Amino acid sequence: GVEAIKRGTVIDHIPAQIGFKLLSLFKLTETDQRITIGLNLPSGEMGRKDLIKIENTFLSEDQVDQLALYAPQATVNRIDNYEVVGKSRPSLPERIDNVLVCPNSNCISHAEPVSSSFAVRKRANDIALKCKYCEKEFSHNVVLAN
Amino acid sequence: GVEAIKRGTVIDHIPAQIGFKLLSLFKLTETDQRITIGLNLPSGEMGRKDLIKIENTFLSEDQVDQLALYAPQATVNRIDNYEVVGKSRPSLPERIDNVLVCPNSNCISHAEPVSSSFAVRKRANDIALKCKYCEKEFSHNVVLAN
Amino acid sequence: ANPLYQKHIISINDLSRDDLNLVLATAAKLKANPQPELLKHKVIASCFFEASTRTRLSFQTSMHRLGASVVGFSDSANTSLGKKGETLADTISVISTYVDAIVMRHPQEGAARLATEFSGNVPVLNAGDGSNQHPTQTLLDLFTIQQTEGRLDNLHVAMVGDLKYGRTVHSLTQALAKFDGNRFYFIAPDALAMPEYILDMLDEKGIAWSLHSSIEEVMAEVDILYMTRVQKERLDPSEYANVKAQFVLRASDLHNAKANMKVLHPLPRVDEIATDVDKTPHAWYFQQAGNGIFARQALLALVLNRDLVL
Amino acid sequence: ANPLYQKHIISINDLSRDDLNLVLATAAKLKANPQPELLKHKVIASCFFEASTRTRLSFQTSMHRLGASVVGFSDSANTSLGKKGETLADTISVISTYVDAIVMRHPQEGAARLATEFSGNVPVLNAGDGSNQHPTQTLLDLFTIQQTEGRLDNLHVAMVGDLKYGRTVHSLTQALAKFDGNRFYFIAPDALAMPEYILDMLDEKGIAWSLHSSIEEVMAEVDILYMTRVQKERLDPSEYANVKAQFVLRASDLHNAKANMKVLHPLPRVDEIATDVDKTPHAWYFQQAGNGIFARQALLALVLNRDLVL
Amino acid sequence: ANPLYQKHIISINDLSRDDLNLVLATAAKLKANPQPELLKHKVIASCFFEASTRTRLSFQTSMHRLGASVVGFSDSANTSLGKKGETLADTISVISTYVDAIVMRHPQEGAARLATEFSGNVPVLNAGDGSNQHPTQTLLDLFTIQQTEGRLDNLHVAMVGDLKYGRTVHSLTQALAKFDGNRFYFIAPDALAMPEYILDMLDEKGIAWSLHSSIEEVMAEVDILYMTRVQKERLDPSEYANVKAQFVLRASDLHNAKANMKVLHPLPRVDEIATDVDKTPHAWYFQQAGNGIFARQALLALVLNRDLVL
Ligand SMILES: Nc1ncnc2c1ncn2[C@@H]1O[C@H](COP(=O)(O)OP(=O)(O)OP(=O)(O)O)[C@@H](O)[C@H]1O
Ligand SMILES: [Zn+2]
Ligand SMILES: [Zn+2]
Repeated sequence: GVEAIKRGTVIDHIPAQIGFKLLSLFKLTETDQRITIGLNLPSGEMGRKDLIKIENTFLSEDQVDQLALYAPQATVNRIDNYEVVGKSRPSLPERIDNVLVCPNSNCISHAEPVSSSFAVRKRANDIALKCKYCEKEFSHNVVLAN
Repeated sequence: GVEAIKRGTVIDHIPAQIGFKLLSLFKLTETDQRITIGLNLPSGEMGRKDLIKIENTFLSEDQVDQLALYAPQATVNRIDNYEVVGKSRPSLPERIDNVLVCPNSNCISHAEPVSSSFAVRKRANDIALKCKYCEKEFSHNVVLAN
Repeated sequence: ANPLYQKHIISINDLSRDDLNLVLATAAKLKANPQPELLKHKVIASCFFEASTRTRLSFQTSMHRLGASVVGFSDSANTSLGKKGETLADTISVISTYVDAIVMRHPQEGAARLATEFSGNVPVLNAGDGSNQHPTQTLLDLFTIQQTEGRLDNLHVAMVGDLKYGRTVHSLTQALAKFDGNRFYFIAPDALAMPEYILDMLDEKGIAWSLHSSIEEVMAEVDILYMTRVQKERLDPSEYANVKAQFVLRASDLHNAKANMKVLHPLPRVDEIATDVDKTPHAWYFQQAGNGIFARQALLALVLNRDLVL
Repeated sequence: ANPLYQKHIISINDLSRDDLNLVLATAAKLKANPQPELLKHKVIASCFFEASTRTRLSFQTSMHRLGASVVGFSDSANTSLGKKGETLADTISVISTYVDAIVMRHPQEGAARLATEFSGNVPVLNAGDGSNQHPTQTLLDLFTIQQTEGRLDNLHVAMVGDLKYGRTVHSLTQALAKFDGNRFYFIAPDALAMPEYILDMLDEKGIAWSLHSSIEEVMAEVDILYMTRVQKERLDPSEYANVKAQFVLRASDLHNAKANMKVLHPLPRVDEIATDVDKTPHAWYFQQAGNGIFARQALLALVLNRDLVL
Repeated sequence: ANPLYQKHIISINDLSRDDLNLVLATAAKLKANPQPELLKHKVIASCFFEASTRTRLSFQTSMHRLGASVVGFSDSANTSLGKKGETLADTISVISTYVDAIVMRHPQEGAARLATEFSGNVPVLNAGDGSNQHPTQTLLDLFTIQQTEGRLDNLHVAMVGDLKYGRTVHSLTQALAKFDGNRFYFIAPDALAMPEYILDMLDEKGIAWSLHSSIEEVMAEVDILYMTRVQKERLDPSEYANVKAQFVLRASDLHNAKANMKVLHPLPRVDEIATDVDKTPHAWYFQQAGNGIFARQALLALVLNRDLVL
């Protein structure tokens, strides 16, 4: 293939510059197996894409839901014994828990031992995320302000 | 396995794990050039290594040296049109400016718009770093923070 | 079993038209026939980490009138949270092993929903959380509106004030949007405007609302005029241009009002309603405050009694 | 021009035995033969952003005693840095276009080096940057040590007190490590022990140092006994166990002291040197203080004069 | 005697194009040929009842650079006005019997005019009276503008920032309105817009001014871009929305700037001029700051000398 793994995931079609944030977000560096990261590769329709290839490793649920909110274009390909057993494009979940931080400075989530949680309303314009606690709804742009 | 490049820099033989740390510490991923990182590659020379190829980018002698602080055994191979034109190896830089922050809480560097600089000194196990401004020496482990 | 037995009364969004109506019918009943020992042998906590005259005192009197005992605090200053640095999560865990219901007021938005993750089986009733929700207030306002208009449907409601940080109007609009054909007119400083998430919800239900620069332009159309206070304690320093009330109701403005129109206010009131309005047939904010006893007696009755027969 | 002309004097670690010796000889010249017009038409800024009596006033009297004019401040509060929030770097940048030399005292370590970048061509003389360096102090202590013991080489020196934040002992241990065969005795509490980097430097030069738990241990051996103050202002809350000086020195102790031994203190003195010591032949610290006039005007004269003073 | 001898310098509105031109020529003379004894035997008071770095220190260095002696205070706290409650008028009345000229900075608008009544024959030089005037600033800005653009007439000048409390822009707009065909672009937030009376005066003289919402709008046209600081200390609580400078200037903006354009700032600078501008050919504000030495000693020399300096 353009590289090759017996078992593993290849996350293709990642937007330019998101690739590295993803590596960091999903703590994919804490591993011992082969990883190939192709930063800023061609992708005809949108020119630059990033490509991560983790050998003999698959993404847990949460990461695939996060992936939906960070890189919707991306396609997770389940490879087993070089066969692309599956190719799946993420869809937005109902709720995102414990990685998002609430824009509301006076939220209770900040000061107390609780996992944050956000409800995902897919607005026609963008993703509206509603905090579990303070009940404010925010633009996903605001919420993902890195 | 990894990729064939036209012209640029391949930092080879990076101790496994450190390869990502280098890409974050020095802004190597902040570019539009194509990069191919291979984390956890069989080396033999060492069990596992990491490798980084940057197409159409070159490093300067100080830049290469700066790498010695994490990867003294790395060979920064210079490539001009598929030819190995140079093989550089990192010496201790006598000073590192801009990338590191002083652990001295009451150092002036924190409150004013100046770039950091630490004098490097090989002491007797690891590397000792003298802050230019507050003049305290700290272990290089410590300066890499927590 | 009644549908509100053991529930947490946190946000208006979690209660239906039916639960609201059940509290009001009960409320009217307790008003007609007092129940002095309906909560005999129950101890309830009144946990106020933020200032209150009405919500705290009305609740504590409702508890007494139904025969419960009360324990609590008027300020966190003296608790091991305020002095020894205990988390609110631990504060609720232990208080839940002592009492039957916890009523709490708190400065940060979401503290009541937080409390429920820790209270175990004990019901938490939200007395106000920062600028978010105030469900018990809404219930005594719905009782007052019912009481005076004889309907909770097809009214003309105007909300005047700091609509941004007013937990009272955030709960009240959500509750009235559960009734048929209610029209809304919002008069606020733009920097203290109604939150877009309530607005979206109203558009989503196909309710009609409008923005207005004055009270006189809507006066002759409204059934209820709902005045609010500028929440100084919640204002960001950028908003200090907005501390003194922009729209002040003076008795002379009511000249072209519907005879039935009622002037409501959560209270405290600062400069926004001139005391001369107090002498008119339209002023109803103290009646409303009084009505808090029946609404809160009704709520408590329902949460702690599996079946009420009254 | 003489070796130090237009030079910044920020740390002892950048001066040579040669430089140090030159400043002291100009000092002995100047002490012997005053030059009142030596800096006639020069304006120096005295910028103290931290407290002082000695350093700032001896410096300003030295400038006047050479004919120069002094402008400046002793408090940060009323500067535009104090009230209007400007950066130190911009402070130094405008001040550089007014005066010929800047004497600066500042509470963060590295402030005077930060100022050299922005002073353009104007020399910066460090009057103390936090707990780091105090090179001016070191020059008057070396003038006094030479003036009493005859020499600066092969001396026995005990430094007692807060060696961790003692800007004075940090620079003086670096200056005496540039002379032959000087012996060091460091008596400090653990928490406030001599900084490691100083010790490494001592080891590299093969300078013998030894830690001691008592003044009586070193008393019979020492030529110079250099006492310091616990830098109260700089202590972390953890270090508040030791704020009172563990080592206090009373006249009684001098029973087995060498008749040449001098007791030096940078001053202020708080509890550590008991007033009864002030009448012994050994007490020299007030003398040391006055020797600041000479060492200071010798430094100023070299830095602003091309021609070596006679 | 020369036109300004013994004159008070309180506001730009009382000076003529003639006076302004005279001060600048004395400045260029003095810059070229220093007169160190020009004020030998004069004592000036430097009375600053408000914070400063530039004004007070450049003024005191100018007095020293002409041979004069400076007495005064930089803080009100330790005067008998500060602690004992005396009136400013009595302060000025006793100070008048000691010095030959008074430089005064004060937080109320009109303080320096108040002082002229009580100074008897002693000239008062205004160093800034609240948000009103700062005539000294205006004289060094005009020296710098002439020094860079060659002329003071037919210039394009944009003043950006807090024009409402900018004592600096109030006086400088009055000074440039005394020269021919100067064009004004005022970029401020509404709340901190240019005072009306300035605008009336501009209209009377047929001076063209225009308000703009952006630096990019004026960039290609402007000769002098004069940036100001939001006078934080002077803002009413209502105005606290705008404390951060709406207009911040980064190096990027200079892409379509005329190769003669100079960026001037009275300083302190806080967020509004981004450090990257400090390396462009356009950045001149530190130069402007230093030009204060010359403009200041030219003013002092005219006011205390009968004979025009050469
Ligand atoms: N033009 C090129 N394009 C891509 N990779 C190249 C190119 N030239 C060299 N490399 C890479 O850089 C490294 C250079 O290998 P080299 O030319 O030194 O032969 P070698 O046997 O690997 O010697 P060594 O073991 O010391 O590296 C290899 O990892 C190779 O992938
Ligand atoms: Zn929240
Ligand atoms: Zn430092």
